[PDB]
Amino acid sequence: SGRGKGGKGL
Amino acid sequence: QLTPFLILLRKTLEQLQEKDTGNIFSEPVPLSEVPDYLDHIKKPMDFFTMKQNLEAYRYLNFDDFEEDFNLIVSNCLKYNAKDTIFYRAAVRLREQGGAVLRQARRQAEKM
Amino acid sequence: LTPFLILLRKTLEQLQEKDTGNIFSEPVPLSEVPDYLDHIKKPMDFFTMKQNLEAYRYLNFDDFEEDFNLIVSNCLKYNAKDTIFYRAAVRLREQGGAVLRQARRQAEKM
Repeated sequence: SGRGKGGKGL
Repeated sequence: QLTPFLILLRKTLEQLQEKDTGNIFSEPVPLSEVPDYLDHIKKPMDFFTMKQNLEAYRYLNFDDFEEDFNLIVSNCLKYNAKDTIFYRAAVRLREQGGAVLRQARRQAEKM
Repeated sequence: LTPFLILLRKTLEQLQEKDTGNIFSEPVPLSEVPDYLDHIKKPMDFFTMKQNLEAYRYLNFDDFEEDFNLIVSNCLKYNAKDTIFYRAAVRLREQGGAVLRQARRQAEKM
């Protein structure tokens, strides 16, 4: 996986 | 009626929250914005719901109060990926909360 | 404007309807996800599919299906399992694979 998009849900 | 035990749980609830600067756990995870949350988490919990419960006389012993705190942490570890702000915060909260709960239970069981 | 192009248009809108959160509506935002292209060789999303469609680049159904499958596989690859994105792609695999099955039957008559 990459770093990720973060956040919680949308 | 307002008891010494309720007063102690109020204080304890506030101590658990001082450890949470981002107010990550202050209110329910917002289901509008997190529409998959209930597909993975059976019983959501957060500090405001705990305060509602406390003030409505639903924590008449220490175990039931600790159970809901522990749910805040375990739900967060379960829902979120490890490499996240939220999962890291729940690991830290486990650590810091475990200690606050240890001393509060000692006080409670003398009542 | 062929029966085939008309069919792919309809099919694409049906696939989009499966994505209620519009997670796959547009390219993953590279300004928010700066390492996306270090992992994903061929990004895809429904708006790019619409551009391809309207520019006559879907000669056949296999090429269209290949791009849909990329939307899903890219998302499973990039994201951790326990994310809204990954979970949504797993649901889209199922619900979108079914849309494609019915559309393919129609395409193969043309």
